[PDB]
Amino acid sequence: MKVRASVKKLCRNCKIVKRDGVIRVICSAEPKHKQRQG
Amino acid sequence: SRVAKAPVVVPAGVDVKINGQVITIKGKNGELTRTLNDAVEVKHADNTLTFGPRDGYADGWAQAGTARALLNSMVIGVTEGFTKKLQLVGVGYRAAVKGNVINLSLGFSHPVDHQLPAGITAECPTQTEIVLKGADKQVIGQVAADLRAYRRPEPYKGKGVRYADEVVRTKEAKKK
Amino acid sequence: MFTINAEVRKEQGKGASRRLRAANKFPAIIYGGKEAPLAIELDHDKVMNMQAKAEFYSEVLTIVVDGKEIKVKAQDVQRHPYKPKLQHIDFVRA
Amino acid sequence: MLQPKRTKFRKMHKGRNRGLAQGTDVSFGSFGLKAVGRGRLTARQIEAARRAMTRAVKRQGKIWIRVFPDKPITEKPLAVRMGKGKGNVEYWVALIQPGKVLYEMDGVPEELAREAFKLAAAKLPIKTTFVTKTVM
Amino acid sequence: ALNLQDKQAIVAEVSEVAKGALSAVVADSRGVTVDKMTELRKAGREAGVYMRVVRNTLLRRAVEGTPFECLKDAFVGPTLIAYVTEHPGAAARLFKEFAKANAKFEVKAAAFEGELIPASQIDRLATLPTYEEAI
Amino acid sequence: YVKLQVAAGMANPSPPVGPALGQQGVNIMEFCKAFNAKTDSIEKGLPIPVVITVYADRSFTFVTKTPPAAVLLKKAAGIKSGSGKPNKDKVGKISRAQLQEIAQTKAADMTGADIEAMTRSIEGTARSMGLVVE
RNA sequence: AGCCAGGAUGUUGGCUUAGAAGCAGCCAUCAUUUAAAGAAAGCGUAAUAGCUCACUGGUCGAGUCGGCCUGCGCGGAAGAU
RNA sequence: GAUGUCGGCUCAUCACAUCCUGGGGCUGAAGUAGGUCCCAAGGGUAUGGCUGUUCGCCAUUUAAAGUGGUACGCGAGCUGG
Ligand SMILES: [Mg+2]
Ligand SMILES: [Mg+2]
Ligand SMILES: [Mg+2]
Ligand SMILES: [Mg+2]
Ligand SMILES: [Mg+2]
Ligand SMILES: [Mg+2]
Ligand SMILES: [Mg+2]
Ligand SMILES: [Mg+2]
Ligand SMILES: [Mg+2]
Ligand SMILES: [Zn+2]
Repeated sequence: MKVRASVKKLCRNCKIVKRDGVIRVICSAEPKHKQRQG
Repeated sequence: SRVAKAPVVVPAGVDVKINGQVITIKGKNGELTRTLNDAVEVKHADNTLTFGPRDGYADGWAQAGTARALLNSMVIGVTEGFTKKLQLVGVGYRAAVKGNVINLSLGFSHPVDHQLPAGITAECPTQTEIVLKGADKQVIGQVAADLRAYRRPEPYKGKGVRYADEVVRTKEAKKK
Repeated sequence: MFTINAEVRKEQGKGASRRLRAANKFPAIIYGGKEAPLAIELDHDKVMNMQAKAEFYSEVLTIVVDGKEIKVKAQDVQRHPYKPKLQHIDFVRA
Repeated sequence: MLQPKRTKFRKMHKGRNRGLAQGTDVSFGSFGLKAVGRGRLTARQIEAARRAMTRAVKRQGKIWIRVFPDKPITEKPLAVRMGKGKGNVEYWVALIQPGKVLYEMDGVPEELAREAFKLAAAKLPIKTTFVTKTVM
Repeated sequence: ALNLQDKQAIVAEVSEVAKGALSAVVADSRGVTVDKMTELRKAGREAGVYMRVVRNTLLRRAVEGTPFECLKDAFVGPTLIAYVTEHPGAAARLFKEFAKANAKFEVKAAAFEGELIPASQIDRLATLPTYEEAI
Repeated sequence: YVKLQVAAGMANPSPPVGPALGQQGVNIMEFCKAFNAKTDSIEKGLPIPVVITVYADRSFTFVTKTPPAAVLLKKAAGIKSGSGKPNKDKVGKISRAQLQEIAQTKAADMTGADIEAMTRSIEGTARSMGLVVE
């Protein structure tokens, strides 16, 4: 999981999702692309 | 919205009981009961089920959409039924059913025993295959996740409890 | 043919102009010829969309000031320092 | 790194940085990077931004730098008390008012100019906007 | 992205060749590789046939000008046209061997004499010989 | 099922065909002499392509194809090796009569309907190898 | 948007390399059968294979896409009795 | 018209920017062992050689030998290098 102030889509398979008031990047193709704003 | 506006066809021999926000859908395969959100207004009429937002409720269409999707798979439930298929991969990994309990050999010191809930039923066509059957799409999905949880597919050989339809990406170990 | 709708200005100066811009409008002037200059007010969004078309600065425009039609040409434009907005337009009578 | 070749005087009063900019239009290129905020750009910041946009366009096209760091900025070293003269000149800045076209570019497609300008914007202490040239 | 200027142009090309040709075959071309296609596009130009995959909305428009205004109900599912310009027949036989040899698709409906030919009675234009047989 | 290019009068060495076709399940001596018995008509010093179709019983059937487009453009222009940077460095020259000579042989493998269609397909193989039409 | 089908030929483009066959690099980037298919957006192979995208035909049946001027919010946000 | 200074002893108390132990994501994570990030302050967190030293270097331990605040905590509590 990457925790940073600036979360972005990294590839086409990346998806931005707001779970529990926290912007997140979920990705089907690369687990390295997993992000949490914080 | 597009989901909510789409009506759910209630077939022959399927009973729909609607006491306010409580819906009981009875068929050949079983009896499922659900409580809809107060923003959903469910109308019976003919051989269909129609969903729509309730006045003064902000997320009405989002709520009716969910209600629709649920009641559809409730009907498909008490009629056709749902099937989840799991397959055990790895030397020594075996499974067997003894009534309402799935016995599992998954590489631990102690053998795993999993108590199935009301409605979910399992059968083992092989020592390495588990087939689950039930009416509640949520419960069957839960049980299959819990059984997978014991030994999740490892990324280096694919060993562990996997879903039949599951694509298990593997990888090479560090070079040197 | 670009058609612009305008009102004559009831007020002049810093105060009145800033007030216009606050109301999604802007001042502009029509000068040239024997006729005395005419201080007018324009809808911001309308003239902003027009001026985006290159042809606006080359073509002969028609300004409808209380029924009367005025054939003009865009002389000079005062733009907002950093926003995509218009502050003032000079229209010369053609 | 930009800096005046000579100066009438070494040091300059702090002054103030009030008002709106002069040089608010793309005057040489097709595209520009315009200042939306107020502040000081240092010669090092200007260079960092210029390098970033130059890499971006793979040295194709032409770049103009509409700003010049001509204000000397003095600094008093550590463990030095107040007074005893004005500090020594350490670096050079260009005062920026909102509206200033900072850089200009031509000879490259809009999509690339927009990229190159996003990359340079990241190195600057003030908020910027992309601007295109206009007919009057 | 097909523009209307380009949609009208495709309607025009297939409207022109509609009048000119004699017999036409409307068929499915699903699950067949381009290797087998470039093969049926070779033996198609040889037999004096015009091969085209045309959008079914676009085809219902370039066939409204008749005599194929019974090929309407054949513009449901993927459609390829075999317009036989030089000598009637050729394709109605070229396709029948391609259908049996590849097992994929079924061949929809054929058109000749300005009359409807169903999926069962395509044996009429498949047994016909040459022009060029009467002598 | 593998695609290879073997010489007109040569098929046997270990570095090009050896462990390339022999790893699947094809006889190294049965194919090497049956291929050269049919490619005896094909001129000396011309790479000719051959496609292999193998079954579950280790058996094989091959259909010989016409020489490649980048292969026939080297003998017509008078070059052993092409250009390292095509359309930047010129290595030879081929006339409009030589272009139609490569296409009239390649007609069995070409997708084109007309002579002009097969000619333009060889025009592209020439530009992307450094050769200029003169 | 989803789902069904294709995503080809010359050709394994040329150079290089034990091999480079769209997929280490470097250079060019046309042409054909075309409904459409980059001399190929990424993963995979010792190199091939094999999987998918750009693009296009079918199904569906009414909306859908993302820039601009703006109001109010969200994350960015760790300290000692 | 006086708020005793460094270090040690004794005795502590808080923060968490966590040293160990606990949970957990990614890894260029096969295992063992690491790297990095998130959650977590409940408890635990060396003895010596040299030097007034705090520090530091060194020896040998340990699961670990945390980082800081408390008048750089603590002389109407001790010491006085
Ligand atoms: Mg949670
Ligand atoms: Mg005032
Ligand atoms: Mg006193
Ligand atoms: Mg913390
Ligand atoms: Mg780090
Ligand atoms: Mg503690
Ligand atoms: Mg240790
Ligand atoms: Mg103290
Ligand atoms: Mg005392
Ligand atoms: Zn991703």
